Amino acid sequence: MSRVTVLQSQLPAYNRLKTPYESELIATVKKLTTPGKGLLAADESIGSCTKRFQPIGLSNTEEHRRQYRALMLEAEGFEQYISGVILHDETVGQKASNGQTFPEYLTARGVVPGIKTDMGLCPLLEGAEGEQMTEGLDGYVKRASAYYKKGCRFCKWRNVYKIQNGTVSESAVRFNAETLARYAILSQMSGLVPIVEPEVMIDGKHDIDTCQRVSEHVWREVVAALQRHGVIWEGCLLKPNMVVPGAESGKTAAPEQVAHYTVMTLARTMPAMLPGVMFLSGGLSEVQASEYLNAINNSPLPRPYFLSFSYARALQSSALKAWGGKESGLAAGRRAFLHRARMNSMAQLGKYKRSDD
Amino acid sequence: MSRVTVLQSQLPAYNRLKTPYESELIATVKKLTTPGKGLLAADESIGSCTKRFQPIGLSNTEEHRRQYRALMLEAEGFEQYISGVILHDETVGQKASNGQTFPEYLTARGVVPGIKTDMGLCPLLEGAEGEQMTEGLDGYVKRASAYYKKGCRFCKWRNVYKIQNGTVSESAVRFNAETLARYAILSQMSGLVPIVEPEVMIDGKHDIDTCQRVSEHVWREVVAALQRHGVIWEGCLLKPNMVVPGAESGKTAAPEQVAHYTVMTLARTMPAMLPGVMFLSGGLSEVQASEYLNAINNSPLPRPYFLSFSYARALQSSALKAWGGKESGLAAGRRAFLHRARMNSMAQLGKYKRSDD
Amino acid sequence: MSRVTVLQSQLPAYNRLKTPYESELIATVKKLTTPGKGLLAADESIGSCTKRFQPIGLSNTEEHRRQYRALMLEAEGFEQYISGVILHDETVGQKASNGQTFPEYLTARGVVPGIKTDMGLCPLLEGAEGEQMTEGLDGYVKRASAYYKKGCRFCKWRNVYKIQNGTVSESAVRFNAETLARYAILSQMSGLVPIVEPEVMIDGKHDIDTCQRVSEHVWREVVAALQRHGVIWEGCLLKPNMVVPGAESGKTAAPEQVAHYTVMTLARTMPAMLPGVMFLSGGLSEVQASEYLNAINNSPLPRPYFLSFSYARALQSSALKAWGGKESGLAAGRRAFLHRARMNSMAQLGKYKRSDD
Amino acid sequence: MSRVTVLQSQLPAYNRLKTPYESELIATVKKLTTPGKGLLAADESIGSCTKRFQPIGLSNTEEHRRQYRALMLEAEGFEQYISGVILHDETVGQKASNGQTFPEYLTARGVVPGIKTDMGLCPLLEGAEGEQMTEGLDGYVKRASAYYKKGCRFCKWRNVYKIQNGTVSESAVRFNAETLARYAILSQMSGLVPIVEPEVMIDGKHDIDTCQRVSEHVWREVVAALQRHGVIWEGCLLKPNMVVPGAESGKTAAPEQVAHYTVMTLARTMPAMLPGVMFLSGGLSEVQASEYLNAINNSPLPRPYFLSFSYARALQSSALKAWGGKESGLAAGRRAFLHRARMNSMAQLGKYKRSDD
Repeated sequence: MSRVTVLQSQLPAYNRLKTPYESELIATVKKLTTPGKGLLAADESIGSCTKRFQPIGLSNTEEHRRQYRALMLEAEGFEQYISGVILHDETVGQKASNGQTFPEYLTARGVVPGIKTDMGLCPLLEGAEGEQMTEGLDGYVKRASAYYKKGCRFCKWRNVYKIQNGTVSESAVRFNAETLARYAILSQMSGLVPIVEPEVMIDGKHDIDTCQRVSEHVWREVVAALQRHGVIWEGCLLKPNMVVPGAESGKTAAPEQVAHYTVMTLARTMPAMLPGVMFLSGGLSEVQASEYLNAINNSPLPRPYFLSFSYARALQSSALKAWGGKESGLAAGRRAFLHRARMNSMAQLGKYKRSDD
Repeated sequence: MSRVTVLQSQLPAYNRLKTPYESELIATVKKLTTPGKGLLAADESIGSCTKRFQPIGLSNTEEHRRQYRALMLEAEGFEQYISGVILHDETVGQKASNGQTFPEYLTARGVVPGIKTDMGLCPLLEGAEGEQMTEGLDGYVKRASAYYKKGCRFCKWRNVYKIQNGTVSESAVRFNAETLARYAILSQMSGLVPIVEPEVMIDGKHDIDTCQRVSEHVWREVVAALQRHGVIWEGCLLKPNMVVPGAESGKTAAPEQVAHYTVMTLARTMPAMLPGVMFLSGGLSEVQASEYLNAINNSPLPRPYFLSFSYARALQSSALKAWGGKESGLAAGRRAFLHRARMNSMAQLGKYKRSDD
Repeated sequence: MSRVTVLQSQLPAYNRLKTPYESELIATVKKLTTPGKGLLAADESIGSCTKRFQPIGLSNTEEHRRQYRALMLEAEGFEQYISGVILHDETVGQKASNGQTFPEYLTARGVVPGIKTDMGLCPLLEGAEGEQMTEGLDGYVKRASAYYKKGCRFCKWRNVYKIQNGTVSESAVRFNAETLARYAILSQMSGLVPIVEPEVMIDGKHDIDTCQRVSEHVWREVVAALQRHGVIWEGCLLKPNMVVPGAESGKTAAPEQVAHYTVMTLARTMPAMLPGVMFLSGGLSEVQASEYLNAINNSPLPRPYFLSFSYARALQSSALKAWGGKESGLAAGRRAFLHRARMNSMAQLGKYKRSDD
Repeated sequence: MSRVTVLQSQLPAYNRLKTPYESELIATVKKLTTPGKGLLAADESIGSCTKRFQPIGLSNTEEHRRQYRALMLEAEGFEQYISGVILHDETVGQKASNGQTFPEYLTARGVVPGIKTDMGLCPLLEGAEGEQMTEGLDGYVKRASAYYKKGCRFCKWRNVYKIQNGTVSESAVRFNAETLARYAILSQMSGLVPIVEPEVMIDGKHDIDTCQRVSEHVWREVVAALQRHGVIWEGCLLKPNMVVPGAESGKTAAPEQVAHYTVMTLARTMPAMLPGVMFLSGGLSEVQASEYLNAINNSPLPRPYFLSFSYARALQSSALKAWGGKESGLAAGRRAFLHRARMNSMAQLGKYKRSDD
């Protein structure tokens, strides 16, 4: 019958995000998916450093926090293995030894500066007890734009899912998926490549199968929400958990099993265009983190995306102990740091050898 | 096959919100749905008062803002027609002439104190140009809880939808519905009866039919999201636009047409349990606002919910002019205010007579 | 940016079903919602009559099936209490004693002829064991159009939901909702008022609360799918189960409890425009059926729709026994039939008195 | 709070289809994804042969239909290039020259026998004029099981989408996606590998960009529905249209552009586990079909799935003309058939040379 002239942008089929940063976002994703490189996640909260530093009797202060980060960021040669670093908000404004801001410093070393833009976990208040949402969308663009102006080119936002009794509430599944998808859009509009982090927590007694089933359900909805919001696929990354048995389940999965379940889960849910998957390491030992990624990278299952790491403790633990919080500890700390980074770089290439650890 | 023991709260069918404030929320809804009463919407932004006050040469200051509100809130006898007032955040902390906070003052007069808890409109960044989302969910509970502690018992949050070319994007429809539904839950968990405001804007050249079609589509999704979030139906209110021709469409609908289209649209979308519908008046003249509500209240269509008003300018315009911003103007301003309030009180009872205006 | 001219029918907001039968469907709904009247459900399968007739030693034959129906349909004066009858496909083509087809006969008596258009239950093959879908959408219009040509003006389609362990699968919830919603559209396009039957089965040991929770979840999705398909609300009816304790739960709910839970559940889910709710009686005794509907009709909860009955066994049981399958039994059978029909007619008016049974 | 024991099958995360045919379906997919092989689509309706045969003055009869098919199916050596054939229902029951049923015959030649199980296109009756749904789910399993018993191991079902004014209705997008997803499940439960065909039609004046945008939107929803129904990803295939300019748009896309847009669209929507994509050729010339697939197979974009053909006219046109419907024409017809099949086999390997045509 009747015809009406509308904006094409009002049509469901024409909803892909329109951002003038498109091409630079893709260029950043190419940098972030450089073979044999991965990301250093150095976005730990101020708060967390208190516990972190106790073992090394380092007081949790702003300057000592800068020194902890500089331990890794000014470790000469890390660039060979790290393509970008997810910075904490505080660190963005900190200076390296030469006076440059960390973002300036990294960039000049060819490393992309990134920033954790989420505002933390809060009770979901829907769903099951212990479920949590993530805050930070309010005023997002203003924040992201100032980060961009400071040299950041990518960001990270984490939502969690807690397996309890073998399942998670649909409330969580949907709502957290929606939060991730909106964050990805606002990031892209702000000139930041969004790394979308839907972490199914390792916590619990559940088995690998449960972890598999829950991850596939959770991630499929994250994808469904990202398609609903029209994300630029070519310009985003995923940082999921690997599929492993629960922390207290009593069992440890062999590398090949982990690879099998992980790669399978991803392929079942992620669109083939997804450029890269940078795994989180939570709850894994420094060495498993590397062994697991290596096996992932030897999997015969479909995996068109770059598979690599985005690790925190798995790159830092040994380093911090050797460093011990002292200037005199830099060298040793840095050797441990570089070692881990190399092991993971090999792991990304599927050439890791446990003999090297 | 296999059986597993779960939390009932992990089951889709058991998702209704669980809040210890349930009974008080229902009690507040009973107060808010008192026959022949409606709400005064006094939640105008600070900013807005600048333009508001220009005509009366009243400087936009904090004290003059308090005086503008006190013009209405301390008008003796308004309680006969107003069951609650939606306060602006600033006003919540302001004192009436007797030293009591406005919330204290209203309560003692038997009027429920309410608060606009949204954080304003922002570009949607999905969908069509000119579409907007609403911010404020971050830190919502902390804010709502402090309002509750100050005597507030209900809140208001407004999302808008802009008809362009006869339609609105699905992006808007879904996302704004989701925002409204989450806000309603958090409100309820915070002990505030949420008034859910999905305003299809009057702006444009569209006709009554288009307004009808868009409102029904928009509101149906708001309902769908509220069911998804498990709202306590018995404890919320709607504040929709009436279904009328567009502001610039060149046509004016008669009261009965407006009633027909409005009541029809609601009944088609709103669950019968919805306790009350407090209409917004945007773009209507003070007198149409009353005439339209009266006709609504004479409609032969189904309408189990209480149908009343939540007006701002439609209750205030005459008052402000008569008041003129001067102490000496109180009396006159208050008579105009009381008049409007009475006309709308009659309109809620379906006994309004234009002869009285 | 770019503008494009489209069919308005391609716009999400303009999706309400467009049928030239609109006005006649509404006229049929007005007939079907006549105060103090309800529907006789006489759509039992051929198969079922075998068991049905065993007690009365009546052989299950086509002619005896015609006689069973004629027992009720030619009972003079039933029209005072029955506004329409849901016929079985076979009966549509059967003749009353005067040579007229049943549809012709009913119409001339002012009773609307209806037809069960579903094709029966089948394993869902998704979801949990024992869940079932409903077939019959293929070739639907051709069938419905021939029924319309034969004098039918309304139809019935039943989907079931089986509570097991306190829940039903989302697979069932969605899929059956989709089936109901599509059937309603095709019916309307075919000039038949669709009665949408989402029966949460009485079967099991579950309690009234579980029945409540499951019904609300199931029905909310039926509504969500009907809105998605653009149904003409003004032109459809619901035939739900009442909310009662499970058949084997060991408990019997009092009439007022049943009314409370039932009316509440409906109001929470059904749009206020829904014209009528004609309850199914499955598993209730002839007398509870009447007592329950009466209480429903005295409920103080919101219920803008006409609340009445669509009963089968609850109108027939006594009748069939008195009839005993013999011509000589007509009189007695008809008195029992008329009695039940009157009791339910009173029940619709909320004036049923158990003293009368 | 409370715990309840349920069937794991009642949990959203445990919804993957459970079929005893799982392993054989995967084995069939391995056969169907043999390097350098593709499918011959010989599922043309009886009706269609009338027009098909006019040019060759062959009467449309059952026997001449058998002869048309036998032209290709008994062409010695086609097996080198064809891994399976999608048969028409009639052909399933036809015999090759040696007395074996076609399915028997193909199997013995190592070619998988398949069957088109959809029941045809019908007006959608929702959405925009000219939109169509696909029938055939009713009694699906009974039909599919008898096909399986006759030697079929895979099936095909086609739904279409018509670009009009640059878009398609959400009604179509959702409903057709739902139909495809349900068909895939029932197929799998019936021991048939389902080839899911969501054809965005070439028809119209739209450009390549529009085709891109619509295909991505349409296919993303097909994926979303398949995940909702729990399909066995490892056991299904896609048969989409390539992304090209509209038939009447006046423009012809070069092979590399087609490859770029096509592979991009798929990767953006299809899960990496999807085993294979067998393109439809509708509206392409025999030679473009081959050139386009070849370029597809040289694309540098991500494409973990096997990319090949499922062609009808693109494999048959030359053959039918040379055959001319005469026994004496077999030889020539078969050489043309074999030629095309070889060209496409090369195209699958990305080694097609136009010089060979």
